[PDB]
Amino acid sequence: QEIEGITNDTVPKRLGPKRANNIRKFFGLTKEDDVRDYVIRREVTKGDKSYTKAPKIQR
RNA sequence: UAUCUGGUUGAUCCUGCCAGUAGUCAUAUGCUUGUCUCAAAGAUUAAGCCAUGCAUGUCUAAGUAUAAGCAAUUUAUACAGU
Ligand SMILES: [Mg+2]
Ligand SMILES: [Mg+2]
Ligand SMILES: [Mg+2]
Ligand SMILES: [Mg+2]
Ligand SMILES: [Mg+2]
Ligand SMILES: [Mg+2]
Repeated sequence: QEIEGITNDTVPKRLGPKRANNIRKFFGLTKEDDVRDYVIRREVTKGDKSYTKAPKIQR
């Protein structure tokens, strides 16, 4: 028996990987593939203006 | 910038203290008090107690920002502005 929303509904991860190695771990890409391509960008709205926030991929 | 006088007796000269005397960046306290300038101030009694508040935090082009923070527009879909 699934309890209301604890097992039924899911809350996603707040953050994505910050380190390049960590990023690689998240997908499984190997050295050649590079970063940039698979970064979790957040898109925030003030009210009318919609803008973007992206992680600084250290290392 | 080294100063003495009153008090022992009927008077005397002393020895002596006592009293005055002058000061204190030494306290208190009493009246009093308009003015500038400079300003000590719970040491002394109990290093006794303590309500409340404050008395140490710090960021630069240059350690760490996906603030679901602000910004917002004529460097971005890697970051690059506070
Ligand atoms: Mg770096
Ligand atoms: Mg005699
Ligand atoms: Mg006489
Ligand atoms: Mg005297
Ligand atoms: Mg005047
Ligand atoms: Mg005391």
